[PDB]
Amino acid sequence: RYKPDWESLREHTVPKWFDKAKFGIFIHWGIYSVPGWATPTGELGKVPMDAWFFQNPYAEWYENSLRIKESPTWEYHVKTYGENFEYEKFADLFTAEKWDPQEWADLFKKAGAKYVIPTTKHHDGFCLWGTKYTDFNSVKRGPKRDLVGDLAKAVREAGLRFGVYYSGGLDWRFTTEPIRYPEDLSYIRPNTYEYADYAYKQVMELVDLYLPDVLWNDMGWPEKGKEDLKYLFAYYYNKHPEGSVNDRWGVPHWDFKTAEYHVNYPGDLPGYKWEFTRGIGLSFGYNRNEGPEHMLSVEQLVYTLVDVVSKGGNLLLNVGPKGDGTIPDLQKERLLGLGEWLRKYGDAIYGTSVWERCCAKTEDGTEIRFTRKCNRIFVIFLGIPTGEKIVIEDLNLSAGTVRHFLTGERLSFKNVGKNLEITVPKKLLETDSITLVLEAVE
Amino acid sequence: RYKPDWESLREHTVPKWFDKAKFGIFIHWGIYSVPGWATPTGELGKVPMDAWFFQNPYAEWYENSLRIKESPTWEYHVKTYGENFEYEKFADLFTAEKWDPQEWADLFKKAGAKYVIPTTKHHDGFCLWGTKYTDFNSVKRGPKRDLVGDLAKAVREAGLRFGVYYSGGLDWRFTTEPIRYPEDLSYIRPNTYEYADYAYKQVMELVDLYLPDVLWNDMGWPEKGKEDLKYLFAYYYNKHPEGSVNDRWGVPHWDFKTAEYHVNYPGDLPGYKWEFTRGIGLSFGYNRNEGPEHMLSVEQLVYTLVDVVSKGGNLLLNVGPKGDGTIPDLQKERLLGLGEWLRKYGDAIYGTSVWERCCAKTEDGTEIRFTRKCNRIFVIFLGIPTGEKIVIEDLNLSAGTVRHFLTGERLSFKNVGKNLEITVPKKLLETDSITLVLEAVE
Amino acid sequence: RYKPDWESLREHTVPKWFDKAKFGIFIHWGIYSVPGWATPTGELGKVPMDAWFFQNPYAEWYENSLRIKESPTWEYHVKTYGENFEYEKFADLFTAEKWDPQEWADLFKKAGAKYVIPTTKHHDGFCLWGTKYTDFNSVKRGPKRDLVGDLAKAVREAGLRFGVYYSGGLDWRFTTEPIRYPEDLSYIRPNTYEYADYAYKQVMELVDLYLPDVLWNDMGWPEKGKEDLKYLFAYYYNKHPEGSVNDRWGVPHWDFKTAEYHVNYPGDLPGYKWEFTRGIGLSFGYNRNEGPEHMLSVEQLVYTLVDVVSKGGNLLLNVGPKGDGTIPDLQKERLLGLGEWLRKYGDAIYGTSVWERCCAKTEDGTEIRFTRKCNRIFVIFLGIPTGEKIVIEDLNLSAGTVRHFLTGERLSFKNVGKNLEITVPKKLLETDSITLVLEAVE
Amino acid sequence: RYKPDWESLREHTVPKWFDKAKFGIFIHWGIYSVPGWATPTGELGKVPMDAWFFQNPYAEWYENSLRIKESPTWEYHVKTYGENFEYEKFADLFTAEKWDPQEWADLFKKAGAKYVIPTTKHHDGFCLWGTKYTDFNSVKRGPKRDLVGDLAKAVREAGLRFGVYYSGGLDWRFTTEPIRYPEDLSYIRPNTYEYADYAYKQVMELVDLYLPDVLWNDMGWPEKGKEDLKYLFAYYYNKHPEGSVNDRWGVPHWDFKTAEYHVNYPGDLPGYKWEFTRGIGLSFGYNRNEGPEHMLSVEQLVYTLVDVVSKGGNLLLNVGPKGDGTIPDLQKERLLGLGEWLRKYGDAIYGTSVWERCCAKTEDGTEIRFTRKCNRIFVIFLGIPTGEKIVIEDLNLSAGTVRHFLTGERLSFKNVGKNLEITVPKKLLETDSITLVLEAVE
Ligand SMILES: CC(=O)NC[C@H]1N[C@@H](C)[C@@H](O)[C@@H](O)[C@@H]1O
Ligand SMILES: CC(=O)NC[C@H]1N[C@@H](C)[C@@H](O)[C@@H](O)[C@@H]1O
Ligand SMILES: CC(=O)NC[C@H]1N[C@@H](C)[C@@H](O)[C@@H](O)[C@@H]1O
Ligand SMILES: CC(=O)NC[C@H]1N[C@@H](C)[C@@H](O)[C@@H](O)[C@@H]1O
Repeated sequence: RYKPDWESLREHTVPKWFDKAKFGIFIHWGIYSVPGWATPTGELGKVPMDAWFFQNPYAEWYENSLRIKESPTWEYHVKTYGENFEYEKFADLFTAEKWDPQEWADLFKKAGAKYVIPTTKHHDGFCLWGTKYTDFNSVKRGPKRDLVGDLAKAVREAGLRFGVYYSGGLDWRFTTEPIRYPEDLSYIRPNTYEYADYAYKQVMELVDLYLPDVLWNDMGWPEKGKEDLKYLFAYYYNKHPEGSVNDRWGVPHWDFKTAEYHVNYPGDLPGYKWEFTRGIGLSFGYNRNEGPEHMLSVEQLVYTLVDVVSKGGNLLLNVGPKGDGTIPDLQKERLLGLGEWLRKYGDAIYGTSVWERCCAKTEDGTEIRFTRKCNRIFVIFLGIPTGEKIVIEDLNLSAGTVRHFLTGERLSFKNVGKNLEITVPKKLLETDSITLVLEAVE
Repeated sequence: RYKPDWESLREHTVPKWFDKAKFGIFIHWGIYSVPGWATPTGELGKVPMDAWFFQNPYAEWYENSLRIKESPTWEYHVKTYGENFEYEKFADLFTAEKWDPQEWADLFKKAGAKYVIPTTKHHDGFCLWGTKYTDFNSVKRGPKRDLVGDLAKAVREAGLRFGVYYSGGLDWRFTTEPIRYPEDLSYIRPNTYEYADYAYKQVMELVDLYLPDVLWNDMGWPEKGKEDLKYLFAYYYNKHPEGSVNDRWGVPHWDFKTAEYHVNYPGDLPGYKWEFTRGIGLSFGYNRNEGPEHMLSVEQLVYTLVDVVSKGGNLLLNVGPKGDGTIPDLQKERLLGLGEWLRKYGDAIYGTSVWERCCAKTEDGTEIRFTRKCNRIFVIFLGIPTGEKIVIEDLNLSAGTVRHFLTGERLSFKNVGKNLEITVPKKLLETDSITLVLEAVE
Repeated sequence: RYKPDWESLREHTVPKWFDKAKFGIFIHWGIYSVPGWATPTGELGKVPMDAWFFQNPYAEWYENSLRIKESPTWEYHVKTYGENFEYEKFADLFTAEKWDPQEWADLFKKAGAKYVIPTTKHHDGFCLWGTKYTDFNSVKRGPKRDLVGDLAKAVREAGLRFGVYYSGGLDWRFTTEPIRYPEDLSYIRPNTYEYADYAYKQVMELVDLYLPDVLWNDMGWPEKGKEDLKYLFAYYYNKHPEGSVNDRWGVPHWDFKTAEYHVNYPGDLPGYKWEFTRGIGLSFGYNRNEGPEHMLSVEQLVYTLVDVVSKGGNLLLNVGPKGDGTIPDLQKERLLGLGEWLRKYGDAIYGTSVWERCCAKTEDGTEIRFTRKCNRIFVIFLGIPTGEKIVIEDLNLSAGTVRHFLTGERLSFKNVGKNLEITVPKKLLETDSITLVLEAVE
Repeated sequence: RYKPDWESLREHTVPKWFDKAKFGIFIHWGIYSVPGWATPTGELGKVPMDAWFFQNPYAEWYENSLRIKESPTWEYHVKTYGENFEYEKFADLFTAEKWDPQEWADLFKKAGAKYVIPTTKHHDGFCLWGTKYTDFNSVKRGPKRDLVGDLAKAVREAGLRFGVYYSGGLDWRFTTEPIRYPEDLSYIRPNTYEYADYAYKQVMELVDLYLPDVLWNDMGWPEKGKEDLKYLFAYYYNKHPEGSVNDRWGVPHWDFKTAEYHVNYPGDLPGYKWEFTRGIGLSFGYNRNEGPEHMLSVEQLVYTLVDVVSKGGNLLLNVGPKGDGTIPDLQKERLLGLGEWLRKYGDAIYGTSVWERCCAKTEDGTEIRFTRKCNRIFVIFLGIPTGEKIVIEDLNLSAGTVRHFLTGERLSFKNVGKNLEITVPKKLLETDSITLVLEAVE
């Protein structure tokens, strides 16, 4: 038994399955999916924060944007729906008419994901399960259905892990003024004891109804309720020792840390487990305004995954479904490309560990990443080099044998001074898909 | 006026009437009284705590037991009521069809009790008064009646003090998981600010409606509400200076401490006022599974009372009535035996004080207890010795006169070394009921 | 054992010996006894606090008054000792050349006192024992003798209980500014962590070196050190269960409360143990400026002790010795006359308890006080009535036998309406000393 | 950098080197080594705590036992050294005249230890380095040498990791009363702000002077100083990321947990890093009263290390040197036999990981332990089976090749039901030392 106290909770570390899975699908789906609109400004971390909330690229932030009169969202909303059309009205238009949880789960498995995490309640406070603490939920309005539970049954039947996302730090059903600048976040929150109970009661409810594999909180936890987390974490781990929690609660305990777009992204091995998340585009919620120019290409997806895993992280790729429950083609296609790549190269990803260094580069500038499986070291090039002569800067090996990963063909190499030289027969080079991958054995 | 602060509340000590009363009746009555069932495993303090909650002898813990699938209670419940029969359904079958508060009060007075304390809300959260904070109460469900108030009017008319018991530390209407081990108690509680208000509002309600003589809390008080107790105690004492509170709140203040079965039972004079409680059997709530083999015999009751009073305590004997409001015969009979004994010997009990030592024994092993009334010392044998020659080990007296209590007959004695010898004419010995009692005067 | 927490410390209550002792001697002696000077302005509680610190009648406040320039003390010091004579210089004049502790203990025993409490350190911070935590003490300076130790031995030898007074709240060795108004006390204090450790250590030292029967703190305890008291009190009681503690610490626990001159004086029975304290004159420290007109007369002292005792308290009468270790004649005379009355009527004071009411008055206004001893009720007249017929207003008796206390002579009485009438033969009235004492027996 | 807050410090986890090291030497050496005496009553966890401090088998508790008069230690001290010989006087006898640190480091390296942790200050408060915060240290008294420093250099020279033990929780230089029951520990502690600064400063000093690989605190950290730990740990890790900290601080952070004799010993895999600690006999300090009957045999030591290691821990074996700086022969002999077994089987211990289960047993009860190295699984018998046919209960294998570890000889096996059967030729069995070791490869 874990006791409700931080020294005791410390005993729980990130479970094996989370560390070994290296890819998960995040799903931001909610009534905001109906208007599905946002100005695709840029990535978090590179857009100046004095403009960010005013031209918010995160479509799930639609209601906050709508509350800022004279903001692209406002003008858009009025022109499209009218002024006499409140944001909550979207809960009624959120009908998930074409939703099929099993087709969703099939897709995530084909994409190579090993876990899934849907938003059970986002900042707008709309709940996707039949909670007994609010009527603003999917059983009573719109879909007339328990979205979280139905998706959980499907995910689990497809053999994948199931976690839940909850916006504990923000709930627009409890505030009126929108966030215009980062500083507003320090005082524009529910703030009441009522809200702290509520968040607690709702996460306890999700633990009792679905016993999620991951508790993914966002935006910190209500100051008044932080001490509650000792009990909730103890309660959770005693029912599910293989469960886990992220680092956005703002308390002493967490099993893995998180980075979002440019924010808190590590340039090298961090020394603790973490997970990277971002959308396929610039939004988490569906944005009908995004074109492929705003999205990662399958190749960049592969590169992102590789960089992440070589640094000890997991990638939590987000998909943003439509109000009718379908996944936009641009996203579905990218997911499949990635799934294809993972089918060929997955053995140098899943179940791997970090090596001594995560990164390297060739004399010509192609970047490289490493992953380990005992005595096996995988060398992953972010691209496929043209010349059969490959020079890796600042690297030597006491291996003795280096194979071309996909064919298994023994290759010739030698440490030439501070570098390492390997010859890769263009026949092999041409067999690789987005990344040249070699396996070295020490 | 007492101010709402511990240094000030300290000014209030256990009132005279509580110290002088030495016997009270506890009443655990609730919807759990309907199924009235528990495996009579043994006494608290002697049953291993890794099995205790799984074969709980406390029938009022029926709902907790029911929540542990595959527990005797579960198997029993399913076989008798069925799976589709929730615990709350018992509030509707709790009809107190044959209840007569005055007959209850008559009985407690005949038994020699000077105060009474019914459970107003037990761990299952069902309330026995028409509280305005919950519908799960006896006015709205089952008895369709204010049980607490009606019993209070009857007790008070019979001339006895009236207190109330409240389960502040536990409320199963606010949790889902049952207690399986002692450690669970540290995190499986309401935990919310809502619950802390609720407990406060409900005890304030009982103070305003019935101004009880004793506030008997159980299982500690919600951490979030501890500071509230400064105000509630001040409020209470300023309306009733002769009121009192027990020690199960977990705050700096209390008027008297408590011991339950083997738990915290003193082996000698403690040095502060306390009260002992236990059932006539092994349960507090009615257990149709208990036979006389599980209950104290009138003689053991008398002994328990005597040991307790000689150590400065009060005995709070519990009776567990049936769903129809009647008191099982096995319990009624024991109560009357005790009442009979108190009629003869009461003057060496009520209004007494502890002496220099509480205990002694005869050369043959019969145990003895002392009580005082100024210059009068009562000597109470836990049994009636056969020989007319009685030898008390490790005791001397500078009295000069020793009388046989019931007849008042001057007896012959002398301090023989480290012992004391008294001759008790078998005519007298044979006049005593369960205890030989002598009175010495210094 | 007692634990270091308020809930557990609550268990300790005022010891029997303190309760039964009814009189103790307070001794304020220190380097302030050398100048031994103050403006005897009036009693505490009757002098407006806007003038108090400027015309302070407490001679032990000399250093504080000295720091307020243009203060009678200031003018007096400069003409007597000079501007360049620092207060601290008095430790070198404090020689106690004529001190004889056994003579003191003897006088206190003859005076009827059952315990003694000397100032071990007063507000000026000079310590009367060889503490290891400051050189400003009596073993290193002045007397070069452990006054506390020598006195503790002598009091004990005389068979008297010994306690210690400590100034936890003020220590002028840690401040520079004087106290000019009550408000100043809110911020002119040591304030440091260092001082809170210092006071804890010094009291621990007194407990270790002398295991006092009473820990009598004054002026509150440093806020930073308040939590330490749980630890200090548990330590103390664990070494000396029959030890006791007063109420001037500013924390939840205490064994008895205190009243000083008019400050906090009960008009009636309080409901808890307390003690009244005052000088024989208007100061605690020796004041050469006080004459008989500033002191209580033997008669007023007896009256005082009776009033207090009848209200459930102990009288802690103060003596203020000279710098040489002698006790001024005026003080001695009053102690001896009080001891003489206590030799006659001790039995109606020592070991008594409060009755139903503390007070009454005769038809022509002679005040009456009551005390108890089981069934014996003492009736103390604050003075001796001249007529033989005596009418006590608002008092009835259900005794049957009223005696004259000194002779035992049975007297004639009858309840006449809401009063009680009694005949006391002048030959008896003529035998009493300052109080007519009757003894009723119900 | 790590920040001074628990959320950030969580990032630091037990370093790789500690995890891989599997054995370390603890050294309890101090002025208590001079009397070097204790009643070897039994193992911690098996001696009732009502007698423990009165018959303490931990010789380094000598000062505490000495303060309990009429204690075997007390009687022994008075007949040997005399009533007037204060404990502190041992610092003058503590001369370490025959000490040779390189000889110690050498013995620890031969014994198979990969790290060393000496007592820098034990409960008696005497410091084995020239601290600037107390004169009661080894540079000023006794040896007049920096023992910690000299030992740190020697251990490092021998290629071993060096950590420090510090008694944060107890320091008998700040108390006067002994510990007689566990409960006493709740209040007999330094308690001051001064001591909390002292302990922080002393540990900061150890970090500054020696940058230890392990900070091993004992007995909790002063409550007043707990917040300081955030600052101290951030400081430490920022200077030495590969440094580590144990779990005896009473705060949220720690890198590895600890078990002592029976206290906190896991019956199975724990799920976190931990370390078992014990003396070779029943004491940590040298005890002249212990003979071979109180010590572990080489065989039991090997068994111990294997059990621990298979459960994921490190064994921290204690040595207790004499006052002269020599290590008793009995101790030395056991260290050398253990080093001899480690020279043979080191490869199945060092740098291993836990397997699926830690344990198993043969059909006739020989206990079995498992450890791992990638695909290689070590099978360690706690003893050498006499027959050649060996039956492991409840174990199946999916390897295909099991070898004899010392020879490499491939052996014959088959899964027979819920068991595994194997033939080990006696010529092989005859080559093993205390343990039969098999190596399976799946
Ligand atoms: C860095 C941060 O606090 N982000 C909050 C952000 N998290 C994303 C995964 C989305 O759910 C956004 O809606 C949310 O504001
Ligand atoms: C020792 C303790 O905390 N007991 C709680 C216990 N008190 C009894 C008098 C009954 O009311 C039980 O139902 C309750 O759990
Ligand atoms: C009411 C109060 O706080 N009095 C403090 C007062 N106590 C007396 C016994 C003397 O020691 C004075 O010097 C002290 O200031
Ligand atoms: C379980 C515990 O708190 N043990 C304290 C104990 N630790 C040992 C390694 C020795 O240093 C003992 O002296 C110390 O009291």
